[PDB]
Order: sequence, then structure tokens, then C-alpha cells
Amino acid sequence: DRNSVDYAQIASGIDTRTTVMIKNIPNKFTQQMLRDYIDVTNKGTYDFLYLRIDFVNKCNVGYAFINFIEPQSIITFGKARVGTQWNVFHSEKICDISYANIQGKDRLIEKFRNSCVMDENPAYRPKIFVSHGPNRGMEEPFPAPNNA
RNA sequence: GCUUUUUGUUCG
Repeated sequence: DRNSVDYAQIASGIDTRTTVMIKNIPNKFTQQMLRDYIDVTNKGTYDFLYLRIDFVNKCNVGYAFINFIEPQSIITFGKARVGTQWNVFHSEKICDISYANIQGKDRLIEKFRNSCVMDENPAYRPKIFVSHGPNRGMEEPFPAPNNA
């Protein structure tokens, strides 16, 4: 209901949400393969990316999270991938998306900066990329923790 | 044939 993606509301500017859940991902798909998968259609249009990893079984958990700098980049990705199979690892999964429950790079940094997922391998951690300017799209170090 | 489905306080 609430996390349903409607491309007509993105295009009309009613729904200004930028964080999206990338659901139904092959479990042996990696952070590199996902960045590459997105970069086909949406190179430099996103400023956050997090593919959740099972640290014990050493493979993704079936979903990822991406934040688009502009909501209209959700139509570009959505129209290209939603409803399509991945063609890797004999997986019959089909790509799908929905809005994320945590919206925005600032809110996502708040959440992840003091997390124990930041203490793991960098390929297992959430990543961020410059949102605006001539450095737009370049990977940035994640803001350090601020616990007590 | 390849898997966790709204983000690890639970390490599966």
C-alpha cells in the first residue's frame, strides 16, 4: 500500500521518495555485480547502496537498498529491471522494487554509522557516493560513528 | 539447479 511504487506519481512529482528496496536478488550476487547491474541503466544517479549479507552463510539475503539523488531515476531503473530475471546462477527470481521504510541518505547514514555491519569486510558494508557537483557519483568514506 | 525479503541487540 504505502511502499508501492507508482511511476505516474514519481513523474507527476507527487511522490518525492528516493530510497527504494531492490527485492528478489540471487543470493550469490555480490556488491560489485549489483553496482555493475545498476550502472547499465543508472550510472551516477544514486548516492547510497546497501546489499545485506549473511555473514555466516557468506552470501546476500535476497534484497538491497538504493537511494536515488532524483526520484525520476526510479522510473529509469524500474522500467529496465522490474519484472526481468537476473540470468545468473540458474536463478528463476524476477527483479522487483518497493519504497524503503528508511528514506534519505542522511537518515540512512544515521542508521548505519553506529552499526556493527560497518565493522565487517567493506564489500559487506553499506556504501555512499557524492550526491552533487563535479564529484557526483564518486564513492566517499562513510561518516565515522558518534556513539556514547 | 542457486537459496534468507524492509535493513544484525539474536552470527543461524
